[PDB]
Order: sequence, then C-alpha cells, then structure tokens
Amino acid sequence: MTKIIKNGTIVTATDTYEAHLLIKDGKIAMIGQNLEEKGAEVIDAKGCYVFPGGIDPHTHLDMPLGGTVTKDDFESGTIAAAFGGTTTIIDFCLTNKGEPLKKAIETWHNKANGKAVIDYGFHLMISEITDDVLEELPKVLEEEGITSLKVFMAYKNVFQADDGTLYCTLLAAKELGALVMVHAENGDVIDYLTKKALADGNTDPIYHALTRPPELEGEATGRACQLTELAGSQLYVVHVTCAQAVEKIAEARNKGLDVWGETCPQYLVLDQSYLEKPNFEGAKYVWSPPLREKWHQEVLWNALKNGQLQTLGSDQCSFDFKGQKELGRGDFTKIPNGGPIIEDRVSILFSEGVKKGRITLNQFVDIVSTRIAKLFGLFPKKGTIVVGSDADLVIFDPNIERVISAETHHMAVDYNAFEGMKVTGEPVSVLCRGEFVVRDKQFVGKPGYGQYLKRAKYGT
Amino acid sequence: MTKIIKNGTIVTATDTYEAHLLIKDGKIAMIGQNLEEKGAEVIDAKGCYVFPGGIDPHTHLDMPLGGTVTKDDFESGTIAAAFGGTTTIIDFCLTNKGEPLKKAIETWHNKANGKAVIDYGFHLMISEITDDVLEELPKVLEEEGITSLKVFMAYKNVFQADDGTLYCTLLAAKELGALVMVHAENGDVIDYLTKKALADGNTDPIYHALTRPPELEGEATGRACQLTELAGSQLYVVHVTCAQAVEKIAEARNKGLDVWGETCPQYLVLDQSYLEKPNFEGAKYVWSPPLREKWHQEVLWNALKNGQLQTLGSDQCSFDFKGQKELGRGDFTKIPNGGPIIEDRVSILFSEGVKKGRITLNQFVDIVSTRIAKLFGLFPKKGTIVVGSDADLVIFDPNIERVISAETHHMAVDYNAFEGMKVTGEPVSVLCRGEFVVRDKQFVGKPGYGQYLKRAKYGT
Amino acid sequence: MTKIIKNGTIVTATDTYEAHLLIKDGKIAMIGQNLEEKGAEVIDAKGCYVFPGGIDPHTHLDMPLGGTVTKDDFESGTIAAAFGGTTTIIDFCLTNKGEPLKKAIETWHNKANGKAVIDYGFHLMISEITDDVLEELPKVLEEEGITSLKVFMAYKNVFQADDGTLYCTLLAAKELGALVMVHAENGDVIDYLTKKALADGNTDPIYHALTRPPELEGEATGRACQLTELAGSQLYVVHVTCAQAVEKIAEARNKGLDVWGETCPQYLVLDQSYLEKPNFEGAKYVWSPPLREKWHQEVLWNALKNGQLQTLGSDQCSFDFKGQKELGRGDFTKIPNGGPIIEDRVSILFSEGVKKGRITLNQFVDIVSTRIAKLFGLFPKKGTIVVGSDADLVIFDPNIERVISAETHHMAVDYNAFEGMKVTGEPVSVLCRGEFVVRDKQFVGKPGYGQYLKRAKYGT
Amino acid sequence: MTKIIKNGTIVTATDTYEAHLLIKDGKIAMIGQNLEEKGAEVIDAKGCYVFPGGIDPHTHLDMPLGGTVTKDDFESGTIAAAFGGTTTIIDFCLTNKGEPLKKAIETWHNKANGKAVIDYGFHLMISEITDDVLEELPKVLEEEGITSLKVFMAYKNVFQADDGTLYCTLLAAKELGALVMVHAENGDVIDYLTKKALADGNTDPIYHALTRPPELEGEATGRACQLTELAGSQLYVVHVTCAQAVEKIAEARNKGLDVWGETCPQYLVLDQSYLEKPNFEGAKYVWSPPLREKWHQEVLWNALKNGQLQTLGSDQCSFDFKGQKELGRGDFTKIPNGGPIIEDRVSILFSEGVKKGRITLNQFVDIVSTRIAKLFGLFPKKGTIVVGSDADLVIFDPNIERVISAETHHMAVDYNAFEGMKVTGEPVSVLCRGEFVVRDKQFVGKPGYGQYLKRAKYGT
Ligand SMILES: [Zn+2]
Ligand SMILES: [Zn+2]
Ligand SMILES: [Zn+2]
Ligand SMILES: [Zn+2]
Ligand SMILES: [Zn+2]
Ligand SMILES: [Zn+2]
Ligand SMILES: [Zn+2]
Ligand SMILES: [Zn+2]
Repeated sequence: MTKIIKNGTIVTATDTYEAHLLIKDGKIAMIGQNLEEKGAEVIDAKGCYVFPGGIDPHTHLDMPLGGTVTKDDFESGTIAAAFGGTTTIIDFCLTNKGEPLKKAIETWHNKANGKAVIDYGFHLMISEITDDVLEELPKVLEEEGITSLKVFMAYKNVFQADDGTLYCTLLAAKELGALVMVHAENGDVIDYLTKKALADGNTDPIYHALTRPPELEGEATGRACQLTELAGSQLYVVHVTCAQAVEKIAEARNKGLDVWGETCPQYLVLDQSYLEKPNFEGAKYVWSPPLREKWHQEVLWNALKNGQLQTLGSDQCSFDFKGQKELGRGDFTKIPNGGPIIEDRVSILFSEGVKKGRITLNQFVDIVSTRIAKLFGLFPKKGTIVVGSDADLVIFDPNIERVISAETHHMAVDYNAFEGMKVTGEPVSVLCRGEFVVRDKQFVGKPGYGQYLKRAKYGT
Repeated sequence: MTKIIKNGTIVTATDTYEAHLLIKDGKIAMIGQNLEEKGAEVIDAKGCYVFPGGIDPHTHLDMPLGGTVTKDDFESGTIAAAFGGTTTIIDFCLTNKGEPLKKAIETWHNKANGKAVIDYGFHLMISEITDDVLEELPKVLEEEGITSLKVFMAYKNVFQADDGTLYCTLLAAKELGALVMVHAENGDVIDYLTKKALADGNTDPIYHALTRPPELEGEATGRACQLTELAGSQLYVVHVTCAQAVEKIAEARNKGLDVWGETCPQYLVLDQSYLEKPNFEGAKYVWSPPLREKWHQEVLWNALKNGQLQTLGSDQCSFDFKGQKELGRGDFTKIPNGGPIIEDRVSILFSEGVKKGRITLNQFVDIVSTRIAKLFGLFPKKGTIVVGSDADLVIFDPNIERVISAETHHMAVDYNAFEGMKVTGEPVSVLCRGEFVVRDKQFVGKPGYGQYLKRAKYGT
Repeated sequence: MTKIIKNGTIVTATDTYEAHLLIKDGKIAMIGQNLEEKGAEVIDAKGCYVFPGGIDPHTHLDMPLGGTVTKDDFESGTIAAAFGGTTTIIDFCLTNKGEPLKKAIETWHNKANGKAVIDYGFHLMISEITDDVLEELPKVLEEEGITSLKVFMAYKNVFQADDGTLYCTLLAAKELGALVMVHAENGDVIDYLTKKALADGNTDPIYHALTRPPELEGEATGRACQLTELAGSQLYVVHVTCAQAVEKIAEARNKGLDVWGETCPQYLVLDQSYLEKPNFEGAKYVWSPPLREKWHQEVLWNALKNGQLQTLGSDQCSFDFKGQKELGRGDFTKIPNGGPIIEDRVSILFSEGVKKGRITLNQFVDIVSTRIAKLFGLFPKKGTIVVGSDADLVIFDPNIERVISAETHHMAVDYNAFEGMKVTGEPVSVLCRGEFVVRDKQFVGKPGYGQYLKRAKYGT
Repeated sequence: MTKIIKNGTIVTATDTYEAHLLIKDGKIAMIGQNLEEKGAEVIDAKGCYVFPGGIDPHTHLDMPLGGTVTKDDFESGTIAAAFGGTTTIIDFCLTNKGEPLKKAIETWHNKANGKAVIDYGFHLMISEITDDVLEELPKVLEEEGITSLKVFMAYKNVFQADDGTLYCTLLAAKELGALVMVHAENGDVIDYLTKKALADGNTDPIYHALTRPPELEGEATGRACQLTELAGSQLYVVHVTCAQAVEKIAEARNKGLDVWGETCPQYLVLDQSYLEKPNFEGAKYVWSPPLREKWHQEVLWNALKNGQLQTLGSDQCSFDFKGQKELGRGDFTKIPNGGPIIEDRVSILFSEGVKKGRITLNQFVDIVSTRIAKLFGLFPKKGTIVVGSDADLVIFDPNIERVISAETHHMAVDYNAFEGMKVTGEPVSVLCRGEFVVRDKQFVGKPGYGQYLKRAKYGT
C-alpha cells in the first residue's frame, strides 16, 4: 500500500535536501518534490528531518549474563530501538565450546523469531577454532548471512580466547570473507586485579572500573591490531572507551591496516564518577569496558569527528537495578555487566553531537546508520534513503527539547543510565520497510514483523 | 527543456542504485524508475554509471610561468576537463605584491569570461599580508565567492611567503571563514640545492627532482600543520607527493587538527625514473613537487584508501614539449613546471583505483567530486546526484579499454604524460547543469556556457 | 700476592689511558705509571688493552632442555667464558610451580658449587605468584643476592606466564627492589603456528623461525613495556632480535619508562638463512627468538650505537649437534633450543663492533661489562678498572686476526655457531680477582675458585 | 709543585670510589689510597666528593646585546664559574656579515686574554656561508681549535639565518668535522607575534614569553633535525625548553640521527609565572627561549634521566636589573635577553637532580662535565678524573644546605634568578690544572691563569 512522506528535509550520510519520498514495495520507489499518486496515505513531515533508520550493530537482547537474563528480550528491545530511531539491529549470538555452531544459531533464531518489531541479524561468537568449526564457518556464511565473527579478549573462563584463537579467526575471516570483531581488554590482568581487589575488601561498584585500567584496553586493542596486521585481515574494535585504545586504532589505520573502531553513547556522555554515586547506585553504570575519566570523552569525540572512530553502537544489555544489578552487593564482580542503551543511542548523538558542534548532520547519519550498514553487509538494503533501498525511515524532530527518563523510556528496565539528561531532538515516526513501527510517538508495530537479515560477505 | 537519463547505475559518494534522473531547470528534479514525461529527449544510459560531474580544485589555465604561458587556456582546458568527466574547476588566481587583490581577481575573471565550457571558481593567491590586504579579504569573501586563499612555501622570489605570512593568513582565514591551501616544499633549501646543482653542471631534467628531496616536502608540510595548529584554523595541503608528507598530514588529523591532503594522478601512477628517460624527454615530466621513487605510490594509495588523503586534483599546467619545455635545455630550472593532466584525472583514478582494488566505486566519487565540493563550499550545488543539485552528470562506461594518447587527448598540448597508458573506463556523455557538453564522446558545448561560482564560507 | 700489570692501555666504559695497575687484595690497589714494588710478578701488557672482565648476564649452564641437558656445565662453561674474556656470569635459576623457590636456588648453588672458575650469580625464574612466593621473594633478596626475577612470555606449558603473573611480578619487583627480565615472544600464537606447521609436514629447522615471526616478538615486547608502565617498575628485555622489538623498547625509553634491552652476537652477526643451510645443519642455529632476516642486524647495531639497546648477552645454552640437536629430526619443535655462545661474545663485539666502526672502544666496554654490572647490582665490585674494584681484568690483543673454529673453542660442544668466522682481536690473559684464570692463551685456573655473588637491590 | 687530595670520594661519569689523587704536572699523576710523597701540600677532602671540574658549553661573557654589554665580562664570569664548580667554559664568539671570521675570533681572544681565571674555548657564530667563509672554516679548525659552529634560527635581522645557510653549514660541518649548534626558535613567526603584541599595547615582560609559544621551539627544532638528517651531519640543540622540542630531539635520536640536546637550570627549576611577578620584576627572567609552564620541567628531567637530553649549559648572559634590564620598560622586546646563571649551574643540578632522585651521582658528572668534554673535543684533557687528564677538580660538600642569594653570588650582576632558593651541596675547593682557583670557599686565582683551548675535530 503506497505511501508518500512529503515536506521533509532528507538527510543521508552525504546529502541534505528537501523532497518527498514515494514508498512502494516497502522500498523507496522515487524521490522528488510535489509528488502525487491517488491512494498514498500521504504523510506530512514539515519541519522534520528524514533519516535512514538507525542500525545498532551492538546488541545483547535475550542474552544470559549469570543465573539471570537481560530484562529486555528481543520483543521489548526491538520496540525500544524502534522508538529510538533504530530500525535494524545485529545481536551477538553466543557460542559454547565443543557444541556445534548451528546449534547456537538456531537458539538465537528462536529468541528473535516472531518477536522482532524491526529487522535484525546476528554476529557469531567464537571461543575456539576446531576442525569442526572450520567446517561450519563457510556454511555459516552462505546459509545464514552471518559474515561477522566476534572475539572476547577479556572475560577469562567465560568468553575469552587466546591470541592463537584470535589469530586463526582473523585468517579464517580473511579467507572466508568475514569481519572479525573484538572486545579488547586484557582479561588475564583484569583477572588478577579483580581477585586482589576482592581479597582486600574493595567490593563497591567503582572497583569494577579501577580493577580494569584503560592501559589494559589499549594494550588489548594493540594486540588485536598487530595480529590483524600479521594475518592481513580486517578488524572491528567494539566499544572503544579510552584514549589509549583510540590511539592504537589510529596507528593501525595510518598503516593502511583495515581496522575499525566503534563507541557507545555511555562512553561519550557518562564517566567514571557515576560508579561512585553512592549507596549502590553505582551498579547502574557497571558494564565493560568501564566508564573512564571525563577527559577521554574529548578524545572520543575528536576520533569521531576526524574518523579514527567510525560507528556508534549501544552495547545494549539491560538488567533491573532492583533484582538483577543487586546480585552483586558485597561483590562488584557479581553485578551483571550491561546498560539499557538501545533506545537513546541515536538521539544522544544527534543532541550531544550534531546539535552541539561535534559531528555533522551528515556525519551523524553516517556514524549511526550508513557506515555500519556498509561494514556489515547491509548496504544499500539498509543504511540510506535512496531509490531501491528498504523504506527504513525516521521522521525526526530536531527541536523538541526533553529529558531522558526511565519514566518515559520504552525499555523493560527499571532505570535509564541517562536519567534526567536533557536532550534536543526526538523521533516522531519510525517506519521499517514502508510500514510504520512508531507513528506520532506512539507504537503501532507488531512483534514478528521484523525479519532476519542474511548479510553480505564483507563485499558488495 | 526537460531531459531523462534512464537505465543507468547511479553512483554517488554513498549510494549505488539503478534509477532514472528527471532533469528540469538544469537541476535534478526527481529520481526514480520508469520515469516518463512527454517531451524529455530521454537519454539512454544502459550499461553505464552516472557520476556527479568531477570537480578539479587544482587548475592553472591561462597562468603564465615564464616568458611563456600555459598552452591550454580557459577555453581548451575547459573542454579537456569536460571530456575527462570533470564539470567544475577551481583555478588559482595569482597575485602580485603591492598590487590590489581585486585587480588580479578581475584579470582572472577576464581569462575565464565567455570561454568556459563548464563552471568554475577561483582560489586567491597570497604572497603578503598588508593592511590593504586585510581590508579586501572580507570583501573578497562576500563579493566574489573566493573562500579559499592559497600560499607557496616554495618558489623563492616568485611566490614564496615566510611563515609569518603563512601564519597571519591562517588567522585571517580562521577569522574570515576561508580555507588556507599550501604548496608545501622548503623553498629556501630547494634554492641552495638548485644553485649548487647548476654550479656543478647538473642540468638535466632529473636534477629537478634530486634538487628537491621528499624530506623537504615533509618538512614544509609539517610547518604548515604545526602553524595551522597554533592558529587553530584549517589547512589543505595540495599535491601530497612523498610518504614523509602523508605522514605529517596523518599526525595532524590524528590530533584532531583540521588538516586536509590532496594528490594528483601523476604522483599516483608515474615516478622519478620518467625524468631520466632520455635525451630531453625528461622535461615532459617536470613539475613540482617532483615525481618520487615508485615506492611512495603505495603510501599514497593507502592514504587515499584509509583517509589520510581525501581529494584528487590534476595540478593542470600545460606546456608544449616543443617550444615551451625546451626553454630549459642546458638548465632544468628553466623548464616550465607543469603537466597536461586536467583531462585524464578522473579516468585514471577509476581505472587504477576502483577497477584494480584500491578505492571503492563510492570512494572514487568522493575523492574526485563530493569531498571536494564540500571542502570548497560548492555542495550540494555541485558534487552529488540528488534532487535539487545542479545536473552536472557524467555517463561513464566502466568497461571500455583504451590507451591514453596525445593523439587522442583534447588538451592543446603536443604531448600527454600518460602516453601509451592502458586505461579501463571512459566518459561517454558529460553534461553540466542539464545541458550536454560532451555527448557520445563528441563535443557539443559552447565556450561561455560555463559560469563563475561564488563559493560557501567553508560553511553550509 | 701482589701483582703489577704494566705498559697496557687501560680502557674503561669512559676512559682510555696508559698506566700500570697494582693489584693487591685481589682488588685494584692503585693506578699510575712506572709502578714498582719488590715482589709483584710484574706482568707486561705492552701493545694490549686492559678491559674490565666481561659480564655475561644471560647464561644457561647446567640447565636441562628436554630429556637432555646442556653439553656445557658450570665447569666447562666457566672456563669457556674465561677464555672469551668474560669473568662473571649470571645464570638463570629455573623454577617449578608449587615447589618452594629456595629449593631451586639450592639446586643451582649445587650445579655451580666448586666448579666455577670465575664468579657468578643467579636470576630467579618465576612461573607463578603464590602467597608462598610473595613470602620468599623478600628473603630471596636479602639472603641470596638474587635481585633480578625473570619471566617467559613464550614457551607455553613449559615456562610461560600470563600477563597477570607478569604484572604482579612487576609490582612485587618495584616494591622489593628487583629488576624484571622478560623473554618477549607471544607464546600462544607461536603455539598454534607451531602445531599447524607440523600438521602440514613442515618440520625442517627453518620452520622454527617461520613458526615465530618478529611481529610476535614486537607484540610481546610491547605488552611487557605497557605493563611495566602500568606497574611503574623496571623492565629488561632479554635477547632483542627484530626491529619491531627494538622499536617498542625505543618508545618505552622515550616515555621515560625504566626499560632496558639486551641482544646477543648471534642476532648481530648470523641470520635466518643459516637455518636453511642444508641437510640438518640448520638445527645448529635453532634457538629462540629465531634468527631474523639479515636486514634487522642494522637496526640492532644502530640501537646499540645510539642507546636503544644497552647490553650484550650470550644466551649460552649448548647442545651437541650430534646427539642433542638431532633429537628433533623429523620435528623441529624437538630440537633443543640454544647455541654455544658464552665464549665468543666479547670478541665478536670488539671485532664486528669496535674494529668496524660501530660502537666505540668505550661503548664496547660499557655494552659488555659496566652497563651490565650496574643494572644487576655488581658495580663497582665488577664492571670497571678502578681503585677498590675486584681485579677482574682482561689483557686483550686488538690486532691478532683469527678464525673462530670449534676446533679451537673451549666449550664442550661439538660445534661453534661462528665456525669459519674471521675475527680481529683476542684475549691473551684473563684474571679474576687478582688471580690468572687464563694466562697467555693457556688455562691456569681451578674449578671452585669462582665464588657466588649476592647482588645489589637495584640500588647502590 | 706536587699536591695530594686525600680522603675524598671520587665520582666520575662512571666510577664512585675512595682514593687519593696525586697531582703532578698540573695533571693527575696517579690514583690510589694512602698516597705519600715528601712535599705535596696534602689537601684533605674527608666527607667530600671530588668531581671533574664542570664544563659550561653555553657562555656569553663580554657579549653585547644592545647599546649595552653583559654585566659580567670574561674576568668576573670566570671567577663566578670557578666558585660554581665550573673550570672550563666555551663562549660564543659572534660574527658579522661580510666581515672576515678571523676578525671576530681575535676580538674574542682579546676579550678573554689575560682575564680568564680558568680555561676556555670558543664557538664560532655563522650568519652566512660565503666563498670567503668556506675558505676560512678549514683554517678556523686547524689554527684555532674552533670545531663547533653555531646558528640562530631566531632573532630575525640580528643573528637569524635561512635554512639554506643552516643546511650548507651542516654540510660544511660534516665535511670539515665540526658540530653544528642551533638556537631553535621560529624567528619569522616570533617576529610577527612580537610586532602585533606591541601593536596591541602588550608590553609587559610576560609577553616576551607569550610572544613565542613552545610550538615555535618545537617546530624550529624539527627543521634543524630534518635538515641535519638530509645533510647527514651532526646537530646540537642548545637550551631545549619545552616538551615539543624534547620530542623532536627524541625522534631524531631514535632514527639514529646524530642529534644532541642541552638544557639549562632556569628551564629545569623556574617557570613562566616568574615573568608576571610583578611591577617590572618580570624582566629579571627575560631570556630566550622563554620560561614555559611548570609542567614542562618534568619532561625535561625525564629527558635528562633517560638520555633524550644529555648536557646542561647555563646560557650565561648577565644584565643588571637596574640599568640594563630597565632599557625595556614600556617595551619588552627592548629588555636585554639573558640571565646570571654561570655560577649556580652545577650546584642546582646536584641539589635538584642528584639529591632529589632524578639523575645519578654519575649521571650528574656526565651531564655537567664529561659528556660535554666529549661532544666538544676536550676529552680527556678535561671532563674526567683519570691519570693523564688535567687536574681540573672540584672538592664538593654534598650536605651543606644554603640559600642562593645575590647577596652571596660572585657574579657582577645586581640580582640572581634563583634568589631565595634553598640548595643542598656546595663547592669548597675548585682547582684548574693542579692550581687552586678557589680554596675553602675563598678566591685564590689570578686573572690570566686561564688559557685558551684548541678543541678536537669532533674526533679523538
Ligand atoms: Zn563487550
Ligand atoms: Zn557487548
Ligand atoms: Zn604547486
Ligand atoms: Zn599547482
Ligand atoms: Zn629465552
Ligand atoms: Zn635464554
Ligand atoms: Zn640562545
Ligand atoms: Zn645563548
């Protein structure tokens, strides 16, 4: 059923113009001004921007971190993201050793199946390279568009992998045509620090941060790079936090190495102090890598501005401060890591970035949608507003001033890391593939509408 | 008179899709598929790409380098560029000390007046900062869209300016909203080297290169940067040649400094040896900075690939090998510097870059058009294929294999620096503002059709 | 019994003068010219240099690497070094997990006890940091002058330690006042490479080198540094081989970090090719890190010249090519790592370094004796020729040209890695604490004369 | 007349031991303990260190900076340095264009002739490279031991030289065997800044500093280096002040380039604030490069600690705050640059450096004496305490606590830049070539005793 979004200001990763969009088969049929066609529902976007739906490449929805599981599942999370201006997510499908990869992949397909309000895809976790694994990978690429393999350098005895596993993954990746993602923190050192902290009675939420200094993020990020170099493949460092890390990634890209960096709003806006703010409130901000000192934020922004860092992810991993977060009272190491971010990701960048001088209206769209779609083989189906691309759009209001509050967010968590934060700009209507998911700040989608996405081989 | 370019594959700096373009007021009216409108001339672009016309920010047309002047004037040069897929050029309007800036600006306007086949703009040369100059600059910005002021760090006693001049220019620029361009070569050292070379009988074309080692390009590029930092303004290093230079620019951009780098095909494809190839043929390749050792080419390409360098210019400055180039027989320093490049710029990057694995079809468009339009305030009038933008298009054939030959080029020079070079891809139809300038590899424009362009203040 | 070494040219790490040395209580009593004292044995050193005995901080004598043990034990090895101009060695006392440190320390004291011809000390290996270990360390410092604790980043499942162990060692070290030494190679990656090499039939000696690329040495050296920085202690990288490694150490020292680098002759003179030279001869050159490509040698020398690297060790670990080396025929990983170097260390540096333009006669003395004595708390007892210091001297002939041959060396190995090598300069008389150990190229010492050395706390 | 300094603790750049020195022909005859010889004056040094007299390579004594001349001439200055523990100075012999070099050299010889209390040498200033200059240089080396040529990159229209002059000097130097010294500050930029400062009424002493930002010192230092590289010669950057400069010099030495850095106490202890401290007092601290922000001091010390910087000079250039300094009341640019430092140089480094943890008792001697003697061809005549070397000694008391005060200093200036500064350690007896110049903190020398020094060709 044809639609026409008129009088809006279109803003792609490159262009900024005024025109109307004629949506047809759930795709953009044509762009121009004063469009008309009997029967079109004609949506009015006056005084609004029309962005390509956002893409969150860093999602953890039905993921289990402890005896508990994320408060937000694939259903709530999808809706949240939908309100936040995000219309496509790529969640991390976790893997267990010895167990066949297609096992996990189906487990995840079930988690998402019929509950997604918007489209999604997966990243495959890798904790070991077995002959059995090597045999599946190629299949995992063709059947199941999983073209991005992930690796934890931290989280000893839980996700961590030795450099040998990382290295062979990089090769396999280069060979098969996949992008290696990496959680760059020196697990082995963080481990001793963690143990000693506890051994000395330091259990408060803040020791979560002090127990893992930025030096260890930088160090890890470096190895990932050096190895990626040796292997001659491609790297994508997730959630770049400290300056040290930004630096390593900068050097890499200078050498022509195919390395990419990503960050998350929480690291751009919040900081280490929030972990001290008080009683047990700290736990609300416990996630890895830990929030750093306020000063790193600049470095991140500049990196974003000049290109050292090129994508923004949420690292969405919700846990009620109530039941969940409290699991680690007299033990910080027992606080489930993760924050409720999938919803305010886009907004915050526009507000803190665009609206304040950092980033450009175009850089914005690139950092939150396009660049990502490209790196993860979703372009041009996703990531842009052009004839042929899916009608994943966001009718955004750039002037509405508001305050982020858990009293308003649509995530199933009992709190919001950006509570009380004033923000300029807000999504008004968000549609995925020609169909509204959120019209006039009101939900109108249906769980199951979202469909899985097989992704390009890191090629066209 | 309405037109429709159908069945082409549209390729912007971001998008790559299939659709038709409905050209209206010399601008792009609308994009979509199966477009129709009685009376439209309907152009067929099957099996072709449709790029935003190229923009050459580095042009020297009616410029005089010696007792002689460039073989190509604004008329021939414009046509050449037109055939080469370039529809907008920004020539360097030279300045004389003590003489009022508006004097030169009009001299240039005359050189271009009624001879341009495509649109153009100017860069204002600066050899000194006088109170009189400071008074004109602001006017030079508002009246006359000249928002890019240029400086030579080399060419002692001819264009060169001390760091004080460079520094105050950077300030003035930051203040007024202009981009400072720089020819980064250590003129004072190159000078002694030059003199000594001659004093020892080394007069062949090759000593033009040996007389100015890449160390001096890097050194100069560094000062420009360090000073740009101190001043807190914006830099744009023209024709980056050696690795050393690329490096300095890389460091700058890492520090968040607002520095930009540009290169030219000749430095990407040719190399120092050509200056030895033989008799006097060397002089055909004499230009500054000099061609370096083959190995720097990689560095350049990687810089282009990863973003250290972001724009491609021609540095067009033609001289017949016959009369002109020969002016410096027993004296290389008397060979007029400059090469016939304005025509094959775009093609070479597509062929050597895109077609061979370096750059992307999108990076290509960015490096040759978009990125440039943006940095020099011509976006979105120029630099892209979108509703509202000027209909500056290029219907390109990506498969036609051919050989660059002066026997075929459309420049008024008796030779071509890329003679015999095999190239893949070629412009078939090039239109500026809805009107064909070159249809089916045949010229159909009219000198004077091209119009001057007032450019943005380094802002929207 | 008083002695007088006259007519020699004294060369310390700083001075170069002509005088006589009056040796008294096994120490240098006084320096001056035309010395006399009834009853003094008066040794004549005309046309000779008098260097402070060399100090080899990298020794593995009675060490066991496999079902076998080093061909040279503390007795032969001591004599060898004695002939080589080395009068003090610091061997690496290996440690086993769970087993008390003082156990090993005594095991070693036994290996050396009554067999040493010259003085010696120990380095304590660390494979784990236990509460039990933390309790002994302080004692290990006071009782037993062991002030240098060593860590293997490679040799997985044999010596290797995680970064946590390395990090806590660095702290303990900073706290206790010890120097952390490190074998910087990424064991986990070398491991997979090793396994795969075999899995593909690559078993020749050369795969020992290819199985462990310099990238992995640099990578490892980097971590060691970064961690040393975090901990704020002191590092000493043993056997720096590749450029990558030299670079990391250079960066560290630039940052003011207290990092030190050491190299060995074999890496300064031999290279990767020797591992291909032929049949099974390759095995003669198998040791870790592996010999690199000829070009790294320069980097090493420059590092040595300018100070990036400051000490020369042998990494003495002999194995008869016959029985021992052959243990790894169809399996390179089974070739015992180590080379017969303790004897030609000093000579080679003088010849290849001093005599050829690299290093200085003074730098020489510093790199082979003084600098080492200082870093390992043996100064000024050892490492110099000055009133009060032990009479550890070497009467060297700087002109004697000769050829290193196993047919002449005094090591118990059936071969010599520098066989056929022409060398200028040779030790004529070597005395430890006033007593000759080697007079006129003839052995005159007695096993047991050498005494253990308790070393300074990395202090005065 | 034979002398014996007994019971002292000898401290060279390498050694630290207890012995007696038998001084003979004004040189050190022999070292040992319990020395005796009828008729020797036997000096007692119990509880004292005995250092090799200090060497100040950065002196400006009878130099004229304006219509005025340094308050301290070669006589007073010599005595001052003598009290300060310095026994050898190398003053900068200034040069005028067009005027023959030997003219200036004799002018200087006159300034020093019969007024020096200790030994001295000269540096030859170079403001231009003429054929006439090229002819003298070689003579200037053989006749007149002037083997160090100096160049100002700042002080436009007064001492400044273009890069061409600097470059050819570097070559000449490499060729002839001289060391090029450089005052690294970007004169052309400092110039505009200076002019503008005045044009805006900023005339206070502090604008002397703000008028020349550290970016300009680093920039300049970089060129000197890059050029020194191109030329392949040797550089020696005088008075390294900011971090930026230290960095450039660090990079240089990393590349193996033969570059050296020097600093001065005032930059190690004082800082920018002193220029604001108040009324006109600021002028007391006006010298170039200007004092920087307190934080650079660390960088300097670390550079000194790790070796990025290797020598300490005074940059002595006294001017009575009264008449002289006041010449620039309403104009800072008219304040004669230079500070009264030749006397407390050594002491301050011992106190602030040695006594406080930075530097070593040995590093101390190296940084203030030895390293310098070596770089400027005075070793081993000067710079060490060894048989054969001149008896230039300093009997130092390491515990005497005191306060530096113009009320006590022996310089002819009406003030002291370190007034009120508490310092530990003080010279008790200073003798040059076996003769006391200062015995028991009391002057006993005679102007004229000091003799000129022809220096080595940057060789043995
Ligand atoms: Zn993570
Ligand atoms: Zn995550
Ligand atoms: Zn140019
Ligand atoms: Zn040009
Ligand atoms: Zn080892
Ligand atoms: Zn070893
Ligand atoms: Zn100076
Ligand atoms: Zn000076």
